[PDB]
Amino acid sequence: EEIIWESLSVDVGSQGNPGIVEYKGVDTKTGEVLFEREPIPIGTNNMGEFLAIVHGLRYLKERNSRKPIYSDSQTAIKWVKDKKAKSTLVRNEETALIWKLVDEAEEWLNTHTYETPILKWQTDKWGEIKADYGRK
RNA sequence: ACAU
DNA sequence: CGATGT
Ligand SMILES: [K+]
Ligand SMILES: [K+]
Ligand SMILES: [K+]
Ligand SMILES: [Mg+2]
Ligand SMILES: [Mg+2]
Repeated sequence: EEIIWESLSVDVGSQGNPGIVEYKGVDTKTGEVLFEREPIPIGTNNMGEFLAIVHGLRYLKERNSRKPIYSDSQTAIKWVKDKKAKSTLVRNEETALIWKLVDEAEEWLNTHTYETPILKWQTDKWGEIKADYGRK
């Protein structure tokens, strides 16, 4: 199994979990940063990994790109497949923003179509995903 | 266990 | 060491 280098790699970064969440997408081949989300003051790792995939899908669809997306998140890959983000994060005023974005990502999934393959980045074999934040 |  | 998830 080899890396499909013609792909978009996404990843979350956090300060705390739950904590400040951000995410970015990069060209798997070159590392060029293609998008970066403004930090969200409270979310979970898995909410951010989910938002990152969905943003990638929208980014690639807007550009008429058939590239696959790599994610290292088993959880978020499944949530996108299911079109349902099964987060445990409490809903209150401080988590309102992340839940709004998660709700809206689900809604996008339920109103749009895509053929984009969503692939597991095999960290054990390949090292850190190219979108990783270098914080671990 | 596995993946973050 | 702790947290998020299947
Ligand atoms: K990191
Ligand atoms: K990882
Ligand atoms: K666990
Ligand atoms: Mg990740
Ligand atoms: Mg990472």
